[PDB]
Amino acid sequence: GCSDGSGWSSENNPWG
Amino acid sequence: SGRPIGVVPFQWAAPEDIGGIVAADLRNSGKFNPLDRARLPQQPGSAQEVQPAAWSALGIDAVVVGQVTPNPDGSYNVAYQLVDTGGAPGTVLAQNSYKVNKQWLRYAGHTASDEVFEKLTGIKGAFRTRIAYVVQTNGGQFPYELRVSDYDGYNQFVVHRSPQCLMSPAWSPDGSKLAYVTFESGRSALVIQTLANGAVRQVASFPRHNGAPAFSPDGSKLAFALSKTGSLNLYVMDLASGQIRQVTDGRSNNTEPTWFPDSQNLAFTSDQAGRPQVYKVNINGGAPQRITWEGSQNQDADVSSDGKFMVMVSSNGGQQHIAKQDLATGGVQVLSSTFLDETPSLAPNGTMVIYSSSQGMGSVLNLVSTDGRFKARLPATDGQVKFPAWSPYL
Ligand SMILES: [Ca+2]
Repeated sequence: GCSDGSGWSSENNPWG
Repeated sequence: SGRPIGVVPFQWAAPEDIGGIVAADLRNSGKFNPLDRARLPQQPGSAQEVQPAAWSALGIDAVVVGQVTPNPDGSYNVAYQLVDTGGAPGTVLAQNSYKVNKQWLRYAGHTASDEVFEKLTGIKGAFRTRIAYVVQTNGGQFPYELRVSDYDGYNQFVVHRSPQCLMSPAWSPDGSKLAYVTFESGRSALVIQTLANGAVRQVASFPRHNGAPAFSPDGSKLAFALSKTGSLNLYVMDLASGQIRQVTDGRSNNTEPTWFPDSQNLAFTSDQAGRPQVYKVNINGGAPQRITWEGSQNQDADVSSDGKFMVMVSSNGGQQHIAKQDLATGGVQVLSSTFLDETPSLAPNGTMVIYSSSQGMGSVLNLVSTDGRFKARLPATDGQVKFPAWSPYL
């Protein structure tokens, strides 16, 4: 899934 | 609570309930409590018909009345008068009249609200502003839409559809462009789309993550996050030259930049201290300072346009909610009480916050006044809605 890799931000796997 | 005010149905079925839009706008601000329509002492259609004593008996010192009339060419004239029922009874404090086509009727209402609001509070109105957001629909081919609507959820339109994930839109200060994250190339890229014609400028597609854009208030720069180095760090592009500087350099993850009013400092989220917290850094002299010390976690901030406060997602003892922090005191007030509260964005006058929650199982955005007094769900979309971003003044 699209993700910033942060483990915590709003762009961390936002769409499951 | 909020200031009681009378908002009367406008004199005309009428094509739109203008008085109802005005009441809803004023209530959404937190600053007003328009009298329940069923409890109005009268329905004057004009300033002359207002009986001040009957409104002052109920603790109301101002009343909005108006008129909607049809023009022979099918347009409408919308007029409002704001009548004093306090110290200068029967006096007209403000008024206006203007001609609109049927599709600009909500806009006619929002104008009235903006002017009544500013007259009575001295704060510029934000009822004609817009929000941007991303909807994941149940359509197969282009499930992701970047959309725009009025701040209250009406008059939605599509800015871009994509077969792949979109994230994190951000408005230019002039309101003409949206920056955003797209995965349409098969990996992340940052782009700026001009709303009027749909033209797309490619901003960045470095290895790994390109995300979380924000335009400086002065219009000269775009801040964002890259993970090409191994972890997320902040960068800024001079929009005129296309030149990019690195702002944070460290092994930690640093993302979600938001601008201070001076167009030289960012707040941002960092995991440098363990759990996420908000930091401030100069885009030139680089050395981040931690600014959130309440709770156990704080993240995803939006600084107000006057620099006096920010909103963010704050955790204290298990509960994550939208909170507001005074930037010159450290004082924190919790605003929202819904579940899975995320991604807040402030109206341009600092009086309302739009954010995402579990209301409608993802399908609803929510509003909260920054005084904490008023809360509502926006009209449901046909999908999961995320990443709202409140426009500048338009
Ligand atoms: Ca944000």
